[PDB]
Amino acid sequence: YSFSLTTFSPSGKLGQIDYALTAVKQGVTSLGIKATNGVVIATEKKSSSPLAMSETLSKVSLLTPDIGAVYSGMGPDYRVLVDKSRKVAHTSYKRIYGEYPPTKLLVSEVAKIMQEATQSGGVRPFGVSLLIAGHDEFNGFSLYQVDPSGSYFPWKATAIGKGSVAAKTFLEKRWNDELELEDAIHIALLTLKESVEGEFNGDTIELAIIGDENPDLLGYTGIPTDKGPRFRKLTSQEINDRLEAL
Amino acid sequence: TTTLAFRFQGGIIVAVDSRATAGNWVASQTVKKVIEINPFLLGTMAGGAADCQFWETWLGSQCRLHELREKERISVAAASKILSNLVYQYKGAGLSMGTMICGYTRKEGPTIYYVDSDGTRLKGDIFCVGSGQTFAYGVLDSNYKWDLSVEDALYLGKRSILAAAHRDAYSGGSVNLYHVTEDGWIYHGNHDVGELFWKVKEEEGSFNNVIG
Amino acid sequence: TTIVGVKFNNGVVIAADTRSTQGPIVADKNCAKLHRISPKIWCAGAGTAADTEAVTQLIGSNIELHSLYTSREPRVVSALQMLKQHLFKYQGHIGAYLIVAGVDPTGSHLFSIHAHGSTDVGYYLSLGSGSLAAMAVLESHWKQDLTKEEAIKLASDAIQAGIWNDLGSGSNVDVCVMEIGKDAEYLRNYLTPNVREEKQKSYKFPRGTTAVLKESIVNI
Amino acid sequence: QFNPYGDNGGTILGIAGEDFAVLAGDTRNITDYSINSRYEPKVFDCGDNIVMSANGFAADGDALVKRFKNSVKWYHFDHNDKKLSINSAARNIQHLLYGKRFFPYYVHTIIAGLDEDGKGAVYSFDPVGSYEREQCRAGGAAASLIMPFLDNQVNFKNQYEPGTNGKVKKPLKYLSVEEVIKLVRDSFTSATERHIQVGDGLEILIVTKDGVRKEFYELKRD
Amino acid sequence: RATSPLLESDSIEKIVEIDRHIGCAMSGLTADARSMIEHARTAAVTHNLYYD
Amino acid sequence: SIFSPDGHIFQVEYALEAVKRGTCAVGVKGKNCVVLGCERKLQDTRITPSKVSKIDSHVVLSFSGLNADSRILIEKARVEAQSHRLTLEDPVTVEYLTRYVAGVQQRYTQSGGVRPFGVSTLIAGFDPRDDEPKLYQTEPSGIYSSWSAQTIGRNSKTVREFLEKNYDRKEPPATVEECVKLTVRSLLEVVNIEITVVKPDSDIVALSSEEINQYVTQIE
Amino acid sequence: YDSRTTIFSPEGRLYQVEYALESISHAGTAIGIMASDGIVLAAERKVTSTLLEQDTSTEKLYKLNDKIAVAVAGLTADAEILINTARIHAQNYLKTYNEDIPVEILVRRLSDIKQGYTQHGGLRPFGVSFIYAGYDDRYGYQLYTSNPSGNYTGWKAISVGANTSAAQTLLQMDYKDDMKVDDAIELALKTLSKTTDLTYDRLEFATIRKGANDGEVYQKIFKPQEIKDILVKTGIT
Amino acid sequence: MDIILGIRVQDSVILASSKAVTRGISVLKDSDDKTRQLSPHTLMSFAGEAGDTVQFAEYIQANIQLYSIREDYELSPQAVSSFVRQELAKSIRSRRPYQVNVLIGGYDKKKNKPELYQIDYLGTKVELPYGAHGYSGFYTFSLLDHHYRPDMTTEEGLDLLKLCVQELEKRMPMDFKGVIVKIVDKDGIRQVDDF
Amino acid sequence: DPSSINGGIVVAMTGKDCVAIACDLRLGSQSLGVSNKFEKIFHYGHVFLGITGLATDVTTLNEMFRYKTNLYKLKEERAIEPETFTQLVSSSLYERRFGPYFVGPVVAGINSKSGKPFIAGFDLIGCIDEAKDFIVSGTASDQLFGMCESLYEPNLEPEDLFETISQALLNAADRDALSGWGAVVYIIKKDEVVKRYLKMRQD
Ligand SMILES: CC(C)C[C@@H](C=O)NC(=O)[C@H](CC(C)C)NC(=O)[C@H](CC(C)C)NC(=O)OCc1ccccc1
Ligand SMILES: [Mg+2]
Ligand SMILES: [Mg+2]
Ligand SMILES: [Mg+2]
Ligand SMILES: [Mg+2]
Ligand SMILES: [Mg+2]
Ligand SMILES: [Mg+2]
Repeated sequence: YSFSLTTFSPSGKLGQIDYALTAVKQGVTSLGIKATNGVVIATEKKSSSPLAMSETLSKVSLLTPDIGAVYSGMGPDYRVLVDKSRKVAHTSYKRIYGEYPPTKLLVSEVAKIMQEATQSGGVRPFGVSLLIAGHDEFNGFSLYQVDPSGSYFPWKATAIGKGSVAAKTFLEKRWNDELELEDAIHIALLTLKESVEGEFNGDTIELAIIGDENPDLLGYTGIPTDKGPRFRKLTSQEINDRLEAL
Repeated sequence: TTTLAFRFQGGIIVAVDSRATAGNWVASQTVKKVIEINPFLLGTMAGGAADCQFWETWLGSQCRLHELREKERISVAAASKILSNLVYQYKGAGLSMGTMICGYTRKEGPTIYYVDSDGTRLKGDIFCVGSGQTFAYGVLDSNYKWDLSVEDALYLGKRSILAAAHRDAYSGGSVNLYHVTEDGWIYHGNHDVGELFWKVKEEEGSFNNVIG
Repeated sequence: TTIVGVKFNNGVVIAADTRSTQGPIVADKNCAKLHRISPKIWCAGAGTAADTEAVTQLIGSNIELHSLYTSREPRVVSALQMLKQHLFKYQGHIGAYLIVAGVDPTGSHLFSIHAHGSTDVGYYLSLGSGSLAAMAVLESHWKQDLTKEEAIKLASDAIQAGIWNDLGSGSNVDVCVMEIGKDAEYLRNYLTPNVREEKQKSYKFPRGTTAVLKESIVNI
Repeated sequence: QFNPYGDNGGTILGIAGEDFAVLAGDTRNITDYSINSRYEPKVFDCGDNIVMSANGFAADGDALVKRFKNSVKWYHFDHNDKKLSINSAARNIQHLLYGKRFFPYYVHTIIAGLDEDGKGAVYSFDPVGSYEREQCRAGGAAASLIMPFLDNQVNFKNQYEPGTNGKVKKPLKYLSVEEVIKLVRDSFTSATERHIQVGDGLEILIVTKDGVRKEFYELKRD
Repeated sequence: RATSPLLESDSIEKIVEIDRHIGCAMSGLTADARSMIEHARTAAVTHNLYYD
Repeated sequence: SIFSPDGHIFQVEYALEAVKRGTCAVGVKGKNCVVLGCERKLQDTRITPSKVSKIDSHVVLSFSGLNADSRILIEKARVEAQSHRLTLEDPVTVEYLTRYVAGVQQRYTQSGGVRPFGVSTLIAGFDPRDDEPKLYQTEPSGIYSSWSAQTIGRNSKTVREFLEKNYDRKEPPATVEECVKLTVRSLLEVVNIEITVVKPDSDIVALSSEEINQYVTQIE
Repeated sequence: YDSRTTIFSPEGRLYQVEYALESISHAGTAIGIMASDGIVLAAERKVTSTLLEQDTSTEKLYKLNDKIAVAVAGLTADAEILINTARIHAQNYLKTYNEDIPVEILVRRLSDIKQGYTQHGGLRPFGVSFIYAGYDDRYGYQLYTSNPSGNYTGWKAISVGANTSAAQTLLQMDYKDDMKVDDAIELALKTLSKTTDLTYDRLEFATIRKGANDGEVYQKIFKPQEIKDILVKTGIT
Repeated sequence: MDIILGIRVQDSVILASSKAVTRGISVLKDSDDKTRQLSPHTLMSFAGEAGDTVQFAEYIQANIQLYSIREDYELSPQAVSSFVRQELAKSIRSRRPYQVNVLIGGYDKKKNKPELYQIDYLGTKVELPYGAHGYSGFYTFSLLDHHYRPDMTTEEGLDLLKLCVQELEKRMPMDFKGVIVKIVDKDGIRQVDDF
Repeated sequence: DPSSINGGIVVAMTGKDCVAIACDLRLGSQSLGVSNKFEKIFHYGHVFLGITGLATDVTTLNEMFRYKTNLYKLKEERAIEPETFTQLVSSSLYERRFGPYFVGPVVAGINSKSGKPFIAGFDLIGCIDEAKDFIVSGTASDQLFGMCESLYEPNLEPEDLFETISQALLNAADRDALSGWGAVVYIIKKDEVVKRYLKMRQD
């Protein structure tokens, strides 16, 4: 097994990457929306048993204080990418510059990780696509999709997984370049409501924003130059609040 | 030890003593300090006995292998460079070798390389090497001449090792003589200093520092 | 350098002087010796300044990864084990000497750690060249069940002892207060008892005082 | 500070005859001023009419003899029991020694046997592999006492024919095994008298076409 | 067995010296003889270095 | 899997199939020279890699087959040429260099996870201090041989038949101009043409399209 | 058996290399045109949605250093790997010699990396073709391509990706041996216009030319609106 | 110890290097050439540890020639000197450092200028109008500080070296057995037999 | 020790919307002065780095940092800032903790975004001197400390900063056998950089 398991077929296509995408297309819908003053990323929390506690799992993950991610496809592949992504942000960036990487470069590192699984001997590609929302001082807010191939594209808004065709369509109609974060959150909810079969509340929806710095989440005072984290995940309560007055 | 090689009109003379020592102990007076690598190539040994015997014998192996591989005798330059490259790999380990690599090919002509365990490799017309080198030099240099007859050259080489054997505590035994030409080396015998010294003192009227 | 640690009824206080010295020279007269391992875990260092800073960053980074991985608040004992194991592995050659203080879900903690990898625990501690002067104050004025304001005063008095009596120490007092149930409170230059007096004159030169051979614009 | 080397004293003696060789050693083994053993053999039959002694640091000596005997075993395996000739044994022992050039066996090696013309052979080695074939050689503790004596008695050095005004050397002559043993015995009784590290016993190995034989003689035990 | 008149048959080398007392002839896929010849020569010369 | 039942090596025989698909290459020995000729848009060709490469000042290599495979051999040969100068204090003979290159090829047919070179080569030039032109050919198998004139690649069977009846060992082309012409002729049988002339003691010169066009037109 | 990447077919063909080339022929088209005083790189974007963030990306053209750029066709993630080794190679050369790397030397090294994957190791080749645009003081302006075979050639004009034969024909038609960098731009846009299966949001564009202020060489990665304004002035508006 | 001198004049660089090779109380040779040509317009002279000097210089030469062949282009003096410097900087912190100091004379055919580089074994590099390694700089630097002009012909450079060598034969304690002088210019490298 | 074989000094100072950095020109080998033109100050974009110590390491670090910053600019698509470069220098130095470069680097520059003047110093293994009035380094660092603490005052105009850092360098150098032999001074503002060569004693 010291040979690639992803290889080219006569049509020039790479089967294992395509089949990886198929797995992604089969996953629960998730989406991202970029506003002028923030970005939102969202997904549904299908609990595969009512005896399961879905709060103990997290589909939306903080990567850096200013960068978060969500996914469609194979959950465990995602979990593992999250661990790798957090580490590479420290090992190839923060330990050298004393700064967290800007979004596009962190997206780029995760892309490398995924590209590698499509070429190295003895391994299948990752079966996930990630949406990654971040902010950095010189580029502002951004939003990227990474695919099992390691390809990444920047979006103003997009959806992935099962209900993505209708969701991308809904988003095409409602999106304009003057949404404020609150609009983007509202639109994300309306969008997720189509994809959602079954229950739809603050407990089956996961939602996070990259927005303003939160000094109250820093954990300490005294360094005034120290920026709060821009990433915040919305509580169950906060999500229901918006849902009632939808 | 005293060893010398020089180029002159009739080719190369090679001359060595045969004493080996440990501290002030004369361990032997019969040591062979020239190696016959092939019929056109000689090596001389000064410094560590083992270091010299071992590595020059090994050099002989590398030379033969070259011949099997390239279907030609190796050049003097390349043979001396094999030895030089090898010792340099060991630089600092504590090897102790002062050697001369001497011979003929048509390309180079009669050729002498000095090679030591420092990595020093030198082409030259005259070298004396060993604890007695300065004594050899003083005699050899004084009477050296490019147009020495072959006989006069053989004698001057012999007389120079003899001078070193007499004065250097660590040289002695006998003199081994070689002549090298375009047809390769030819051996000119082993000359015990025990009888050589007196013979030369008489014939020559030299060594007046000594009671006869 | 003078660093101390002082536990109180509801947390721990850490403090340091602000002088760093190239030999008998002061390089930085207002340096920062109070480092953050994590939001509520802070450490002060003496010994080799690069080692103290580097090892701080290494563990801080790892503590952060650990915390993200385990979805738990970092624990002071974790910083302790990671640091001592790292320092021990290096057999003393990383000359870091640290007082590490903090609060976490299990309570409030105070530890010291030496270059070879040994660690101590107590209610009050000192390290660095000025630690004997500071410890003399601690040994004279510590009592169980300090309030926050009393532990600040005591730690601040201890740093002062080193500032005044230890040539290795000087300038200002910095404190960090880590109280249970609250954000860590970092007080930079809590005390500044060593301001330079006004000089007798300005040494501004008349323009053109300095001889120039040639001049040119550089393009960035 | 660990010193990996020791000195176990002892002295050895090889003389070549026309159709025989002899390798002798004393049987005493020492440490500083103590006697470890009055009888610990150090001259060994290694097969193929090859006898060997590695004298000095006895731990290195034993190791070297062991490695060599093994070398013979494999020579035989590789070459259908072909006799290892003595010159071939010598070159091989050179390599064993020089293999450890940077951490040498602290010993003086002598081997004796017959050459391919059936003539007695002695070879002498320095601790790192330098060797020559010789007619006689003493090694070890009392070598500096015994060697000049052999120079004089085995090779007639400094003897002239009387009435010739010191112009005619006493001509070289092959000694018989009888005359050689006499010299060996006298060398050792002499060494025993003047060297504190020599005594107890004298073991002589005698090699001929018919094989290796052994004689033993007591030496003074003080 | 020159495969063409343009081949300089002098460079067809299917017999080689291993040592002064040993030579050899090869037949087959002859490029494979490279290693064998090399190894043989080294075996012969190494045996002489070690055993005289 | 490796050998067919009649004893061929599969991958090696397949390597020969690669050479056949390659562009035609030919070399011919004159009395005091050796010419190399190769065949070939909208491409820049002053910067594009040529089909003939200097190995050292006096030796060249050309090839037919998998183009990209040939760079590894060219590079390996150039390095060895310097190693040889460095250690023997003399440049390679053409024959030596050919052994080296062919030996590399043979090796790639006997290592695991490694494909044989899909190139055959022409190696030509003059030994140091010698004016007998030298010409060798190597194959993916690692076989090599000396030739008065030789061709490799597509339609080499055609070109070879041409040289067998137009090259006379008794009278090799007596001038560089004849030698070039015969080379150009040999190519026009199956042919944009490259020509490189090698004369003794490092006279290596590639003919421009111009001087080549002066040749081809006259022939026609 | 054509799954295995470093073994010959019975026709002496290398299948994985050939299939990698098939994949590339389905990628977004990239053109490169060399003028007397500059070079032009153009890439038509494979992916199109209206929600794609067209500005702030450039994902088919890449600066390798101050003097050399590439245009990509194939797996963009494959490309990034090799782009990164190249930038490193160029920096090592600068560090060793204190000179900028000659374009061909950077090209040969990447071509060698590609070649390696075809001869040993059992890993699939990279699914990318590159058009290299660069300047050095030895050869002036240069254009090269490389493909998964590990081959590379120099060009006066060239294309890779989809519809390559259609593009090559047009370029063979309207290429003057000594044009001007502003015309080569026009030609490039026309040729991408005649093969598009064409707006600014679907284009990436770059140039390398003498700064005219002065004597120096400049790499411009055109912004989206710049692409607009150059799309109208050449009558594709 | 070894004399190694360099003077860069208007149209050329000139290298002068002592002929003696001395071990203990023996001058072994009086005709030793302490240079290797790295390329047709680049020359390197060398001083330092026995063995290291030739081993280093030839290694560089081999590498430079390799580049010449691979690129069919001659690297600039500036590029070569930087490769030499880097090799020495790697050396000094390697398991066994070359103890070699070098001078590099080259004619930049593109810039049409002579350049002279002094690089020691640590990897310290500097370009200079004149340079020296060893104890010789203790006499030559001040002498040339007095006598050297920037406008000088090759012949004047030669006179300048006659002055230096005359002084070193006067004041240096060791008999360095004269020098070999080599001129590097637009036409390449040549040795001045009549020195 | 290695840090005093070649000799030389660097000093940097902040002023009002400006920074300045200066160095001598000497390269010697112990008592022998060798080069009269060995500058010790480099720049990567708008960030300046001065380096004292062992000349070979001075040169090595420069090349290492040009390499690192070039890659940074390519990947980040913007030039490195003085704050970020400072951390980069630190960690690069610390990476060689147990076999260090024998150097005393100094960073000066103006952040392109805040417009804020920035300086820093380092010990040979990367410890950062965060100080923001002045930083000194080299074989005359004592002298420099003395000169700076004396002559310096905050918020000097560039024209005045030029006189101050000049006199600090010149007078420190003349009390040091291993420093001097010429000097260069950079006055750095947002839109302009001026380099000047000072006239000084040549003994
Ligand atoms: C070819 C040589 C025989 C030339 C001759 C003089 O140059 N050399 C010698 O005579 C040198 C002495 C010299 C290095 C001062 N002697 C030697 O090399 C002798 C070998 C003879 C005694 C058989 N070996 C030696 O001195 O001791 C080696 C040693 C190594 C490790 C531990 C204990 C002892
Ligand atoms: Mg035998
Ligand atoms: Mg006794
Ligand atoms: Mg007794
Ligand atoms: Mg200092
Ligand atoms: Mg001074
Ligand atoms: Mg002075």
